[PDB]
Amino acid sequence: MKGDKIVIQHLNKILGNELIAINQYFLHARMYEDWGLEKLGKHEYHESIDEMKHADKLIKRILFLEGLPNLQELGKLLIGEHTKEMLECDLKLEQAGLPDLKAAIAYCESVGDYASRELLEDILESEEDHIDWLETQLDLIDKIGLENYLQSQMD
Amino acid sequence: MKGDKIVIQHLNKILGNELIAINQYFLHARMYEDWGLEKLGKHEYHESIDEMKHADKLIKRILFLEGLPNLQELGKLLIGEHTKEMLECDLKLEQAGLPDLKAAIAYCESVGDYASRELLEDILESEEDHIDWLETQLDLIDKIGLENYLQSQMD
Amino acid sequence: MKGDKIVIQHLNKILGNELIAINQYFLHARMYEDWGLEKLGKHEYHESIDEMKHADKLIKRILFLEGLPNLQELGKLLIGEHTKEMLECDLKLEQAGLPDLKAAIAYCESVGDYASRELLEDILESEEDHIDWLETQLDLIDKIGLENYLQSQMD
Amino acid sequence: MKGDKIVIQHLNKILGNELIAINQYFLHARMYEDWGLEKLGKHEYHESIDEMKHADKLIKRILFLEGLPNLQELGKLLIGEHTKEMLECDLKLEQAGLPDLKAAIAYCESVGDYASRELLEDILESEEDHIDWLETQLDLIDKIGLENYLQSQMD
Amino acid sequence: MKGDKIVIQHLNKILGNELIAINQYFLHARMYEDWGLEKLGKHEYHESIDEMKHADKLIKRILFLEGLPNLQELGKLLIGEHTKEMLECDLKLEQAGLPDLKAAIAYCESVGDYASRELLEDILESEEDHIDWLETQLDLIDKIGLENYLQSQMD
Amino acid sequence: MKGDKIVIQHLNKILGNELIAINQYFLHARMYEDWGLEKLGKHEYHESIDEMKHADKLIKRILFLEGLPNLQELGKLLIGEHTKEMLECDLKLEQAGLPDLKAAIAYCESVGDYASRELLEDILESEEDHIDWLETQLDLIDKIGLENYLQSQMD
Amino acid sequence: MKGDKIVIQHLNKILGNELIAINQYFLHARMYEDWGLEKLGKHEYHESIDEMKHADKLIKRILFLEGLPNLQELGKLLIGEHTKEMLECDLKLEQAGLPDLKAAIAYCESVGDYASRELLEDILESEEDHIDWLETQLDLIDKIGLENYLQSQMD
Ligand code: HEM
Ligand code: HEM
Ligand code: HEM
Ligand SMILES: [Ba+2]
Ligand SMILES: [Ba+2]
Ligand SMILES: [Fe+2]
Ligand SMILES: [Fe+2]
Ligand SMILES: [Fe+2]
Ligand SMILES: [Fe+2]
Ligand SMILES: [Fe+2]
Ligand SMILES: [Fe+2]
Ligand SMILES: [Fe+2]
Ligand SMILES: [Fe+2]
Ligand SMILES: [Fe+2]
Ligand SMILES: [Fe+2]
Ligand SMILES: [Fe+2]
Ligand SMILES: [Fe+2]
Ligand SMILES: [Fe+2]
Ligand SMILES: [Fe+2]
Ligand SMILES: [Mg+2]
Ligand SMILES: [Mg+2]
Ligand SMILES: [Mg+2]
Ligand SMILES: [Mg+2]
Ligand SMILES: [Mg+2]
Ligand SMILES: [Mg+2]
Ligand SMILES: [Mg+2]
Ligand SMILES: [Mg+2]
Repeated sequence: MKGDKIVIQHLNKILGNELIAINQYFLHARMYEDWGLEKLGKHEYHESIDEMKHADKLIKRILFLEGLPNLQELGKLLIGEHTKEMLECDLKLEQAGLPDLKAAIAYCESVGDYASRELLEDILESEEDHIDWLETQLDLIDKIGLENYLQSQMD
Repeated sequence: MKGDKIVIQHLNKILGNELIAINQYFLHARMYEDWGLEKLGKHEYHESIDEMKHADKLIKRILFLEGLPNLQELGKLLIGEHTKEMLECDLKLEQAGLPDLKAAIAYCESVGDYASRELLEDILESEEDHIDWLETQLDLIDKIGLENYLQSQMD
Repeated sequence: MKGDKIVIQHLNKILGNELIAINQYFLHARMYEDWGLEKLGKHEYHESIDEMKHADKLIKRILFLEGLPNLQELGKLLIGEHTKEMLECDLKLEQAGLPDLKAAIAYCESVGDYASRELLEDILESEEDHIDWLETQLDLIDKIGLENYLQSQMD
Repeated sequence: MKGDKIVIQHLNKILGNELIAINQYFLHARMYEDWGLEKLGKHEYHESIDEMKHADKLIKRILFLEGLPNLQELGKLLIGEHTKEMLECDLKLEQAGLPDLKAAIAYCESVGDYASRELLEDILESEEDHIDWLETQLDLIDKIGLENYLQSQMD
Repeated sequence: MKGDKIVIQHLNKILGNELIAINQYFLHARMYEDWGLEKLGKHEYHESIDEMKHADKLIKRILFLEGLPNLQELGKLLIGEHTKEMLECDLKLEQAGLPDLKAAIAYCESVGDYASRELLEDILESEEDHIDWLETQLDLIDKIGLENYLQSQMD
Repeated sequence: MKGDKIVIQHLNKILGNELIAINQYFLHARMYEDWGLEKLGKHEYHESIDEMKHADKLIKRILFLEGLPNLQELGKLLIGEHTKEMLECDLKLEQAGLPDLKAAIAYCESVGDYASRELLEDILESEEDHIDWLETQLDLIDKIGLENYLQSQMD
Repeated sequence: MKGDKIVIQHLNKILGNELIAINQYFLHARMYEDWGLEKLGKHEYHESIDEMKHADKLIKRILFLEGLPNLQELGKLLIGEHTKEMLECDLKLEQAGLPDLKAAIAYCESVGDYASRELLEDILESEEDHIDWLETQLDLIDKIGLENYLQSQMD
């Protein structure tokens, strides 16, 4: 079914943001794994597998709405050379992306593409959870110390 | 443990080839799914998960050899439009990659990084498998007819 | 137990044909499988295994009758190039051996070697079995057409 | 996938050797069985099935590399008259082919067919395995005597 | 089976390094146990068992090649007095053995002893895992501090 | 807890003897195995493991008594060339270590180190069972003949 | 059965020491528990129970030897006020009773009361494991710090 062009452009933009997350979180996940921070590694890993599920959902919707997914563009990954920075970089990434989600939800309501809106609402919820988890880690580092925080991420 | 700089470069080159296959195969997978070719989609989908595992393997090896993974470059993507073309694009891509796998296996051999060579031999063996399956599909199309072939990919 | 010289001669002769069937059917089975025709592959494979059990039986009986098995000579194999032909070559081999069995069974009767006859008797039943399936495949090709037939042999 | 011509020639040579093993070990196994040496017949029988597995693997690789199997030619066949000689002939056959596998591995390596090398790599480790058991049986005969060795092979 | 003379030497060179590893890790393991560092002790132990298995594989190989294993010469152990030093001695030990392994592997290639090579590749692959773990432990000590690292090493 | 200087000395003396048994018995075990004497190989193997467990106990006792385990010094191994000689070598080794054990037990008694004495008593009993087993095998050889004894040690 | 007057005396002496351990360890155990150091409280508790079982054995041996168990006299308990002091108090207590046990074992030996000696040996071993545990905790405190040690003793 021919969907709304602008909706598809919005959907293709969010898709591109998830691609960034996918790659970034997977790299950080292995960087933790490689450092002995197994706990952190697993969480970063699962976050990665979720962005993959998110991208997948958008891909399917874009295809249904008869448009062509953009799996070609890859944005600026924000890596990070150590835990505190990697946490920040990930939070940063999750935030620069919230505005897009909300704008597109707003646009979907205006044109009456409610089904695409529901899809975006769900993705939005997951993003607010990951941000909650990130702010939490960062705060924890402040309360117990980096050495303590890292010690507790080993197993 | 710092590894050979040229080995790490070869590793990163191959990582890039794989990243492309991941994206390409996942899009082709969801496209077949969107068209009703359930069988074809499922297979393409699994090929996608494998390329992802191969990527994860190279990343982990690179990280151990103390180099930086490049999950930032994303080369061209041979998209399909229709089935026969998608099979051809996929095969063509697994083939443009072989020369690279073999160049690196030989290089690793000359520098005595046997563990890296083994990693590459497994990935190699797995690729000659995909090419095998792919060729078979193209030959089947010409033996039974595209219409019959598509009919067989539905359930 | 010393066996009738001519009987062992017949026994060694049929054993020869069986060794040809083995190799020929095994080659067609991998050819079918290489082409993605799994259905033909399995059946050919099994009939190959069957021929192997026939040969084993001939070898044991010959050895008991105190003669030397001839597993050295290998007759000309009839390797087909395409399904329709491969099916016909297998039928020809099966019918060029029927003469032989019947002649050998008749011989055992006239010389009192009833045990050997019972052994050939059962190989004979099994051989007309392969022929029945083979003829049926060729007729099936004529009714539904080669393309549909091959489509049926894929999974 | 068009494979290397010389590689295909090597594969066909290794195949002709195995086809001989298969037949030789099968006749010795049935001979042992016939003589009442169960334990010995059972082992030859498995080696027999093992050579069959190697040939199957060589065949599959050849068809994939788009070459033409060579079942048709059956090389010489060393048949022993008694246990001691049957053990030696079997040992001579393995050791006569070992060089063939080593030359093939070197060739595959030189032309970049690492998959074929690994495939042969495994058949080589298995052929050295058969040899060790053969050497041992001969050595066991010298330490305990022929009559004792045979009595131990009855069950 | 007569093995290459120089290959046997290489195998014994390596067997000699493993014997050293066996003794050093076992002692270190029981020292950690004796201090209440159960986690570290348990891990040192398994690495000690691994080296024992490697030694076993080497011995078996040497015997098959008809050489005489050398369990008489035992080189200089590197005993530590405290955790950090012990970690460093294991690391040093492991790093002094890699060049030997790689040299042996390259020689087996040149003489065509591929089975021995495959054996040495596996051991090599395992030695790198241990080295990775060791390095990681040392980095963990700096990131979180010795007091924390050791506390995490208690049962 | 600080131990007696002389006690620790005796313990190391006995540990030095047990390290010789470990290597000798393990090598003899793999030699029987290579020769096809599974029964015998299996028994040597366990006696080898047994000595490993003994050494482990000595190691622990020593660290607890605050002494330094000596794994560095390795005495001369008595390796055989044929079964009868290999049995006499193990036996001779066991007999040489018998007086050292009783001397240590005696000393431990004279200084009130009953726990160390207890440990030593249990090891002494184990060593005495091994000696019985070795003496028995040598008698069996005399009663039934080397040929028969060796035939019995196969499966 | 009438026992030796002096043996019964030694037994009561050791029973007198064990009754002190019982009370001290039980009190220390409940003090750790009240402070929230479950791990530590649990260990003290079992050592307390252990001493109770020891006293029980001494009681029985004594009645059998026809002597009167002395439960009336209770020596001075060494109660601590903080963990480090509590560990040093238990340790000091164990060290004070070590010479009494060896003295008794010695006497039992000199009069042929081997059964009493046997019992005393087993208790001596248990007391020696406790001493090892206490020495270990004190070393751990030195290596990781009181803060960390105490954090580890919570859950
Ligand atoms: C184009 C972007 C991608 C998409 C749409 C995608 C999608 C998926 C999906 C749908 C799954 C299965 C999830 C499940 O079973 O719940 C998956 C798994 C996985 N992906 Fe990706 N992925 C992408 C990129 C990547 C990349 C770049 C890597 C590696 C660097 C990667 C590594 C993995 C791994 C390791 C798994 C787990 C496989 C397993 O179950 O063993 N993916 N992905
Ligand atoms: C000299 C002629 C041969 C004889 C007498 C023979 C005999 C046998 C027998 C008795 C079995 C076991 C069947 C069962 O119990 O299911 C067997 C299995 C088999 N044979 Fe042969 N065979 C011969 C030649 C070959 C050849 C030329 C090939 C081709 C590579 C081959 C491939 C196989 C395979 C793949 C199996 C299956 C083994 C398994 O079940 O794991 N054979 N053969
Ligand atoms: C240097 C002194 C050694 C000590 C203290 C020692 C100690 C041990 C211990 C405690 C075990 C575990 C036993 C059990 O599970 O009950 C073991 C297993 C073993 N050891 Fe040793 N060992 C020593 C030397 C050796 C040597 C020189 C070899 C020869 C290659 C060897 C080969 C083995 C093998 C093959 C196992 C069995 C591993 C398994 O399959 O679990 N050990 N050793
Ligand atoms: Ba802490
Ligand atoms: Ba149809
Ligand atoms: Fe997302
Ligand atoms: Fe997210
Ligand atoms: Fe791949
Ligand atoms: Fe692939
Ligand atoms: Fe047949
Ligand atoms: Fe047939
Ligand atoms: Fe083979
Ligand atoms: Fe073989
Ligand atoms: Fe090792
Ligand atoms: Fe190692
Ligand atoms: Fe021992
Ligand atoms: Fe012993
Ligand atoms: Fe007690
Ligand atoms: Fe106690
Ligand atoms: Mg549609
Ligand atoms: Mg690292
Ligand atoms: Mg007979
Ligand atoms: Mg093909
Ligand atoms: Mg041998
Ligand atoms: Mg030092
Ligand atoms: Mg201590
Ligand atoms: Mg009474």
